[PDB]
Amino acid sequence: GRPEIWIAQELRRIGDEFNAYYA
Amino acid sequence: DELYRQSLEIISRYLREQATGAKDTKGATSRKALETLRRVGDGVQRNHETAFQGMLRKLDIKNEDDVKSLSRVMIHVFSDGVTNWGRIVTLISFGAFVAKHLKTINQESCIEPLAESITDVLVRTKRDWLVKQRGWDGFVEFFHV
Ligand code: NA
Ligand SMILES: [Zn+2]
Ligand SMILES: [Zn+2]
Ligand SMILES: [Zn+2]
Repeated sequence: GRPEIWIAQELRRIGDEFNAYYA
Repeated sequence: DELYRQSLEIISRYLREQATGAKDTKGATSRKALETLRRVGDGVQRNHETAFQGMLRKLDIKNEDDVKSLSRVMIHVFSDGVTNWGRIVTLISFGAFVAKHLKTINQESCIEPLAESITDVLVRTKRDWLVKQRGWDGFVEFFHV
């Protein structure tokens, strides 16, 4: 990071949201 | 290594068709995996356009070969110890978003280094997780509607 930490946080947020949506 | 080969094919085809805007011609699971990826990969990019633009800006990718920071990002994503298909598809979809932007700056860019970078994190770091669920069948079934 800090840019790389922020990108990762964002991708994880969307990914878990998208997982939750289909799970 | 059929799993790696299959995974690279699916991911490359998606990234390439996203970047060029045209589909490729010429297994059954790979076809269905690609159809699923089109549907759900396009879906994740929706509502998240602003976030993807923001991430792309911060990534600051200099050229088609500049994949080290993206690889580091993807390893970091999984570093909480959690693995699921929503994260994986989001990583691939962001890869597509990046491949698109590479084509805009240089039309003859190979999307292949990016696709290899993603396939590598996926297959090498989640090998046994993928094998256990018959690979892409896990993906197909998870996103089955
Ligand atoms: Na190159
Ligand atoms: Zn955010
Ligand atoms: Zn193993
Ligand atoms: Zn199945």
